[PDB]
Amino acid sequence: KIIVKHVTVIGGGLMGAGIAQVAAATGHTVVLVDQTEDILAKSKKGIEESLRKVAKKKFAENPKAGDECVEKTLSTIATSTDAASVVHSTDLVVEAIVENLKVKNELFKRLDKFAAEHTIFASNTSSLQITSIANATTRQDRFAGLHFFNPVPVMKLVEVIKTPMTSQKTFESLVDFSKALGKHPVSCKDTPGFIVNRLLVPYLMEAIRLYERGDASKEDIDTAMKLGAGYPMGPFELLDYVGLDTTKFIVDGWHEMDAENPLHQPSPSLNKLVAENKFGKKTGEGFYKYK
Amino acid sequence: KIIVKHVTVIGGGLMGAGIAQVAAATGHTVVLVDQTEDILAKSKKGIEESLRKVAKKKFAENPKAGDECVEKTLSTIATSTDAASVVHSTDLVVEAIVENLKVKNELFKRLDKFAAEHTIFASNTSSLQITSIANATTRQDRFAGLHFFNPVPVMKLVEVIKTPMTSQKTFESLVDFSKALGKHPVSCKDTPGFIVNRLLVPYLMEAIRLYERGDASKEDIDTAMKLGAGYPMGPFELLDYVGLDTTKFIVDGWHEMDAENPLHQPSPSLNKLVAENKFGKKTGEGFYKYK
Repeated sequence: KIIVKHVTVIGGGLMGAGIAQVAAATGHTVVLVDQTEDILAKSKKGIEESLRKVAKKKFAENPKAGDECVEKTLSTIATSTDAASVVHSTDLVVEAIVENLKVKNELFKRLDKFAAEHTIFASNTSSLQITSIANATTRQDRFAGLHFFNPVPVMKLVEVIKTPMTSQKTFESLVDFSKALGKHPVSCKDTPGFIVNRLLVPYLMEAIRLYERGDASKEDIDTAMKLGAGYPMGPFELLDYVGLDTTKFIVDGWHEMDAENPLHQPSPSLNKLVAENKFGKKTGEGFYKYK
Repeated sequence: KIIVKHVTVIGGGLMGAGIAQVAAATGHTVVLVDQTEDILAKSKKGIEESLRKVAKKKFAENPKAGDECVEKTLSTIATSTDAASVVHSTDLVVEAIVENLKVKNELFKRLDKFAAEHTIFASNTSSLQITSIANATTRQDRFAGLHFFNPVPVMKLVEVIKTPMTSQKTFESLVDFSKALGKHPVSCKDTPGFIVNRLLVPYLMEAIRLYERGDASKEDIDTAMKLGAGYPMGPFELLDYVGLDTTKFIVDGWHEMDAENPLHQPSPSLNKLVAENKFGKKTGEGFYKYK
């Protein structure tokens, strides 16, 4: 077995920054990648703040212990603008960039040329088939899905997605990496939505439709699911939380691939809010208004 | 206004006994009705057992008061095998008997004739349209749905279902009664599944279909929804908890009412388990095995 030690995370966004943070907090050597030195300086800054925040809470009685912790983690996170320049010596590539098939494929097709033989490639995509991306390389046996959830440093789940090509060796290594990250890996075929989103998102849509249909208010629907089902957040609160634009995007993809399917039918209320640029807590307003 | 004080609960079952227990515990006068004295004696005994389990904890420092509290609450619950003789002057009738439109309609058609003028009629049905029972009487303005959740004495939620004929006065009276019960009422029209089941059940079926499709194991699916969505129980753990037969029965109802909708398509796996009488925890086995 080849133990994942060096990880190259591509994408300075919220997801990739958190993936890097957790990988580094658990002793992995990390290289975060994005287009500009400024974008990277900012991403790594978000990580620093997150770490100090977790520090002033873990070592709330010993600031020095906290500084050392933060420092030790932040030091094992390097940054580069061209991933091709570091994958020749990396054990794992975790991609978390724009949800565009062409862009992702161009990325992996090139990295395939630089990455060492044993290097494994994984995408954190929520809206594309892992296979579609794997076939942009001739390393499909070492390519798979590694799907995290926001906030990455907190959510313990990680879906390890195997395509009909991924090798058992690649899978196991990713299962071990997940555990090494302090996460709990689960397995799912390379089908749309995998497990979590496949069961969560359609439900959220139903909540929206029941509301649009006028059967009940958003407030009661949230109250109903929190008190009646024990959910941390009612569906509308959660929609605003995960992003209305993010939600609409995933569902549009499922709808495009299967229009006759009523479960992916667009929502006038969802589309309207996204068109009015009300993405939820991201913009201070979605179904509900925020401070 | 119409302040509910005397309540007639029809159905010695788990739910009915729970409604009776909570109404009595909150200072309402209660009459629990069922078919035989043996049934009643049993149901009332369960209530006492549940009431005592609670007291031993809350009144540990003063067992005297605890016993008094349990006794007071018990004496406030009466029993009868003749609903017609009880409803002559009761304020509210909460029906929680067998999920069968015929039986329910005979009971109400009968009670409508013996009940006082102001008396309100309500059903705790999960598998039937409230309107399909209210018409079995000529008191539709005082007929509505009052949907509770097991364990009734614990679950603070209650859905108040107002049909197109239901009075605003009846609705409000039911809303105040719910608060008087120490519950939190939410409103919803008389549509299948109301709020909670409408959004919960179909999701549970989707988890089953995902598993039957061979996409993931039950174990990973439950882990995914708990760690990934923060749910108290995984979908299969919850199916066993709420009863596989109970679930199947409701889905069959929705399926027959509209065999076109994909969400209500029968599950071969669900049907099999029900067939071989494996309804979940209330049987020691369903998707998982217990004790």
